[PDB]
Parts: sequence; C-alpha cells; structure tokens
Amino acid sequence: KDPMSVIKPDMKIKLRMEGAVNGHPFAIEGVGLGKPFEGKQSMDLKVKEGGPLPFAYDILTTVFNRVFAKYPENIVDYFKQSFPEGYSWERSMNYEDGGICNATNDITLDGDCYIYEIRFDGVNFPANGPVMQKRTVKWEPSTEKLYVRDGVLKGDVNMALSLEGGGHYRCDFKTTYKAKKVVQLPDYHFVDHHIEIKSHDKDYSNVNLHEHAEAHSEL
Amino acid sequence: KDPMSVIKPDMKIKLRMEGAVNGHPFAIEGVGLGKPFEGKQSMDLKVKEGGPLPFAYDILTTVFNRVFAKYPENIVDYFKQSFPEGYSWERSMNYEDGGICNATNDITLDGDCYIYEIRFDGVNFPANGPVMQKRTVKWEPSTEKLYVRDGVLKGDVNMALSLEGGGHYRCDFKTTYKAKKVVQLPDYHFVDHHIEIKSHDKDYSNVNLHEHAEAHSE
Amino acid sequence: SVIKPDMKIKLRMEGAVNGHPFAIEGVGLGKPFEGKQSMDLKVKEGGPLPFAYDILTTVFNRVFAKYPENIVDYFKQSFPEGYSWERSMNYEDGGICNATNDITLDGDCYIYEIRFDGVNFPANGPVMQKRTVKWEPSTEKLYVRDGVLKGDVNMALSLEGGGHYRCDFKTTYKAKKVVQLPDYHFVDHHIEIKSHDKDYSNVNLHEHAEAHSE
Amino acid sequence: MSVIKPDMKIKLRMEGAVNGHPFAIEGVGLGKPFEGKQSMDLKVKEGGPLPFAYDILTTVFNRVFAKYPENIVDYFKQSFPEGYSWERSMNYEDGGICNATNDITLDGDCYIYEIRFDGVNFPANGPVMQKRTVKWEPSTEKLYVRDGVLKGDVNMALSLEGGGHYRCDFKTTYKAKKVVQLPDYHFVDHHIEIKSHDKDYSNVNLHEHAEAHSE
Repeated sequence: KDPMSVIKPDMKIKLRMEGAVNGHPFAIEGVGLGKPFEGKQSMDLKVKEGGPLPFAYDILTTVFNRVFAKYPENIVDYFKQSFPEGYSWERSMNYEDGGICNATNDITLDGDCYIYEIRFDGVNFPANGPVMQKRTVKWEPSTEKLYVRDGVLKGDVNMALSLEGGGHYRCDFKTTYKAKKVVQLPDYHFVDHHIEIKSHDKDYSNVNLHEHAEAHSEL
Repeated sequence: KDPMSVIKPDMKIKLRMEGAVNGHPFAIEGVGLGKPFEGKQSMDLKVKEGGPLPFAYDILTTVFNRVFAKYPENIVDYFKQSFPEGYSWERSMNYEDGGICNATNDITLDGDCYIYEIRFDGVNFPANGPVMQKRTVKWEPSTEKLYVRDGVLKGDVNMALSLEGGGHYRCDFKTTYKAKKVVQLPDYHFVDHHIEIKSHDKDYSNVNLHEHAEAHSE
Repeated sequence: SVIKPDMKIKLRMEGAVNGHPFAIEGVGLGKPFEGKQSMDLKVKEGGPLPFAYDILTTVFNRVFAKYPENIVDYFKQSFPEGYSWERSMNYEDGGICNATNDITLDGDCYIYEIRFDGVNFPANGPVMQKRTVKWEPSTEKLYVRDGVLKGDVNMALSLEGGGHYRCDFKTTYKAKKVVQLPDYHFVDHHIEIKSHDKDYSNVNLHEHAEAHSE
Repeated sequence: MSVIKPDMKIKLRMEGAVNGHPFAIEGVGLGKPFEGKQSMDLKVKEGGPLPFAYDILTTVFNRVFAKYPENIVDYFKQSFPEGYSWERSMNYEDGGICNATNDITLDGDCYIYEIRFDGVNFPANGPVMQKRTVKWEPSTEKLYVRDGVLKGDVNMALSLEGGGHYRCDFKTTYKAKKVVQLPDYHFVDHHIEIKSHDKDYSNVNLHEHAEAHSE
C-alpha cells in the first residue's frame, strides 16, 4: 500500500500506443527502463502497424510518465504517491499551424514494470507543413508548469520543436493528471524536461528515446 | 463513372464510431436514411460499448456527411462528386473551457448505402463543466464557411450549445475535407445546418438524430 | 513613500483598429494599497468607435494591485522612476492587439502614454460587431525571465448570447530602475465598465486586483 | 488597366514603434508592375539609429508589383484608381509580434503608402534587438478567399548571423476600396533583398521581385 514499497531505484516500462494522424491509423509498442529518483528513462520503440510512418516522429515522443522526474523533498510528488493504483493523464497539443493532437495514457504497475495504455489522435496537419514533410529535429528543453485547478492536477507548457534549418515550430501543451486513488495534491511548481531521440532507423520503425526531468519550486 | 449514377434520391447509412472521452473508451453504431438532394437525413444510434455514456451526447452528433446537403447549380458539390470512391474528413472541435475533441470520418459507398468509419477523441473536459455534467440542450442552427486554401477544401464554424438554465457554450470547428480521387474544388460558399436529437432514452443508449443542410453562395 | 494611499491618473491612448485611427483621454483615481482604481474615459478622435470597447479596457497599471507583505512588489518598487509595459492580446479568431504603456509619476499623479494597435478582426466577428459583454475575472501569472517581469493569462470575454470569446495575453513589464525581482506569483483581477453612454464616447471604468502566492 | 503603366513610382511614410520606442521612415521608389519588380530608397527620419533589425520592416515597405499571369484574377491591379489596404500580423517564434497596416492610394503615376508598424515583446537578447538577422528566405505566400475576403498566409524565415533561422508566421488581410472580382486560391513567390545600406541603416536600398502562380 505504501507508495515507497512499490518503487525501486530501477523500474521497467512496457507500453502500447494506438493512434491515428489525419485519420491514418498506426500502432507502436515500447520496452524501456528508468530511474524514478534520478528522473531519467530510456526506451526502445517499434512501429507494429501503419509503417513507414508518414509524419514526424517527434509529435509522439512526449506521449511515450512523470514518475520519472526528480522531486525535491519540499514538493509533493503526486506521481510516486499514486502507486500501486497508478494514474492517468489526458493532453491536448495545439500546434501553431492548426494541427492538434489529443493523447491519453493510463499507467498501471505490475511487479517492477509500469504498463502504459496510450491513445494518440492528431488532425489537421497541413500536407505541406513540417510534421507531414518530416522537417522536425528536436524538442527544445522546456519547463512544465504544474498547478491544481478545481481539485485536479494540471500541467501547461509552451513547447518548441526545432526544424531543419531550423528555427522553431510552436505547440501549446495542456495536460490533466488524475490519480486513481485520492492522493495529496501539490502546490504549484515546475518540471524541467529534456527529451531526445538518441537513435533511429531510416523511417523511425525503430527508435531509442531518452528523457530526464527535474521538479523545482521556481522557473 | 458519373457520380450522379451512383446516388439516388433515397440513400441508406451504416456507421460505427469508436472513441474515448477523457480516456474512457466507448463505441456506437448507427443505421440511417437520407435524401441527398433535399439535404435531409435521420438515423438511429445505439451505444455498443462504454454505456451509460458519462458525457453530453451533443458533443457527438455533428460527427454522426456533407452529401446530405442541398447544393444549388452554381456551387460545385465536392461531396457528391467524390463518389463512388468517396471521401474523408478530419475535424478539431475546440470548446471554450479548453475541452477539445478531434474526429475523423472515412466515408465509402456500397450499393445505396454510405458506410462511415468514425474515430472520436475528446480530452480535458472538466468534471464540473456542461459536457461531463450533461447540461447541454441543443446545437444552435449555424452556417459552416467553406473555402479552399492551398489546394484543400476546409470548413469553419463557431458553433454554440444551448445550456440548461439558459446559457451558451461555444465551440470552434475546423474541418478539412479530402476526396479519395482528384475532384474539382469549389469556390467559397456556406452551408446552413440544423441538427436535432428528436428522441432518446434516459441514458442516451438509443438516440434518433435528424439533420437538414443547404449550401448557398450568400 | 512616494506611493500614497490616494493617487490620481491622467492618460492618453493613441491607436488604430483594422487601420482606422482613434484617440482616447482618461482621468482617474486609485488606492494603490487597496488594489482598486476607477477612471473616466473620453473618445477624442475616431468616434464613434466601430469596435468593442472591451478590447481597450485592460490597457487603461499594476501599482493598483494589493500586494501582501510576503510577495515582492515589482511595480511599487519602480517609483518614483516608474515602469513601462508592452503586451500582445491574441484573440481566438485571429484578431491581434499590441499595446504599450509608459508610466511616469508627477507628484500625486500617474501619467500614462499609451499606444494601441489591432489588426485582423473579422468584420463579422464579436469585436467589430460589438457583441462582447465583459471580461471574466481571471488570474495573471507573473514570473521573471531575462531580468524583467512577465505576465501571462488566458482571458475570456463573455458574449451577448452567453458563451465566451477567448484571448491569450502576454505582457512584459520593465522597471526604469533596478528593483528586487519577485518570485513566481499571481494577480487576481476584476475589470468592469460601470457606466457608458450609448456609443462609448464616455466610459467609467473600474478595476480591483490582488496579488497572492498560492 | 489604364491607370497603370509599365513604369510606376512609389512614395511612403511609415510611423511606428518597437517595444514602445517610436520611429519614422520615409521612402521613394520605382517599379514595373507587369514585370513584378520594384526598388526603393528609405531614410530614417525619427528614432535613429534604429535599435532593432531593419529586416522586420522590409516586407511592410504592395502586391501590385507582383507579375500575374492572365489565368489568375489580379485583385491588386483591379483595385485602382481607388486602391486598397492591407493589415498583417507577423508572429515571430520567440513571441515578438509585429502588426502593420498599409493604405495604398494612387496619385498620377505614383502609389502612395500610409504605413503603421507596431512590434512588442522582442526579447533584449533575441536576434531582432541584437540585430543578428541576415535576410528573408525566398518564400511563397498562399492566397485564398475565405468568407468573401482575400487573405494571404506565409511561414517566413530570416537567416541568422552565424547560421540558422528565426521563423515568423505572416497573416495578411487584403481589402479593396471598391468591389473587385475575387480570385481563386493561388500563390505568390517573392524574393526581397536589402541591396545596400549604411552602417546604422539610416539609408537603405531595398529590392523585391514577386510572381503569382497556380499550383
């Protein structure tokens, strides 16, 4: 029952994402591992259906768990607290050219392995835009702002994807986090994050993805 | 194959929607009938999975085919002209309290039946908002603005749900329409529409839905 | 102590909406430690205004926010030298307004020099058709970036028929002297046109604002 | 098409502000409307030396000087003698935003522009206030009619000193002074260059060429 009895310095990850972009369905499975207290993780992802993906893989990567964030003692850690029962999140990602991606993740724990059930649905990406033409290169490191609204935990961030050449293509993230049991809610705070595709094959059928994240009381 | 030879004044509809709202999955199947040249249709919808639905059914009704719109002679009818091959659409529905629904429909034709494969995904509806509390009454009649930008047919409209107690709840609709084959694009125009839930049982597991729609040049 | 319990306001705004120029002058009074103010505004040029007056009201001074003792007050610290701000207001239908205010202090009066420029409001939209009612009370988020203070808020204008028309506000505030920079904090505010004549030639405008930490 | 000659002149005044600091610039130029080419010389009158990248101003300093093939309706040449106006938002990737307007009139063989320019929220360390921009990449404006109104969108990019780009989303609304036949959707290629300037940009020679196309 104690959340600190169902977590270890090293935890495993398994996931499946089912999704569509502009109405074209795809599926991806992942196997990974991370260090919840260091706030680091990595995973290998394989496209199972709908490959070669006709859009920029970067729209997916922030969808592939804030348990993997380093929380100082002085900030309530909603995510580590939620276990063993787990938590879910919902997110809209509203891109500056009108592309919008909705995603959800239901995170459970069995043994030492977090299990993700992910849904991803993106619409209205212009054929000529950086997503459909695969001209993206990386997410700039940024800072999520976490706060409680009407009794739930929210996360907002203005994100920026670096392009070929590159300059930046902007996206507004709005996340809602919901523990499955009643967990003590934190005060407003911040989570720095840095996500990287470390390697991939030509059409991103195979991707090795890394992230690290750290919570803080100020920006 | 002339698009007018694969359509009749009376056509049938079959559909399946698979979806989720705030991460909770559901599925609905529909059978309907419509008069494409009158711009009228109705259908009966049955929840197959995820009932009783915990959200306002009205968020779904506009996702449950512009074939059922009356087009005057001076406006190119992209929708009827896309058959027999058919067409698809993608839409974002951005509600005023931050709730956002994305939807798609892939529309094919088998005999005198249109067949829809629909996906619906809504996120970030607050628990105390009119959608999750089922405080919506109807979509106000409105007018979709159609236009062509960068070789693609689009439709925009600022829709509004009436609420119980008298308020309104606004939603920005942005649709992109794509024919399976290359079809002549129209010039900008408008589609007036009126959508109604004519009957439903208590938990909306059964719903009878009507729409009528008419294109004009204005 | 250059900030008194009762302070006056004089202002001039020059601006344009969709390329059509106008000018407005204001005189007012406020209680900076109580976080309230009111003013009377008069259209001097470009009247009758062909657009919703509500787009202007948040442009017509965070010194009139009540700050508790445990939150660093960037604005009150800035006087006698004062401060300036610039802001973009990006409406959901693509209308965008840019505004600036340069704020000085002359004895007992704050003096505002304001510029306001709005473009791309559709003729058929709520702004050009004057279908807005009021701004909903909301909370600005204030935080430091690059030695200067920022304020962001997702604002909502209620419309005549019920619903809301949204606008993202992004403000940069710049003190004219070195002050202590605050930690992240919030400002609740409530703005209300208390009276106006039919074409808004004359407007009485009220605000109250309060900073908080949580 | 008789109030428009193969050789036309240009006169303009821009009044504006960036981050609250006002400035004013005047310009005199010449162009070939049917060849889609123009140039002008521009002089800073107030607010010099300008403390921001001149490049933010250059696309504000007239689609009459775009070469239109016969098969695309030319909204701009059709506007005259009465003329037209435009309004535009330029939303840069770091949050800096510039709004601009131009009212274009015709006096004999000379187009006259009344321009307003206002930019806010350019960060002190960014490429605009640090004057680290080099030139606008050649791009293509996408023109379309929505709800009876002619609009143009383009994702523009400035190349930066030392490499890379700084992006900007342009959204323009065009408005003829009289009822003019609306075109179908189409594209305008453009290339804009500062060909010469002095050290502080008090003097600038600016060239543009633009061509409309289908597809």
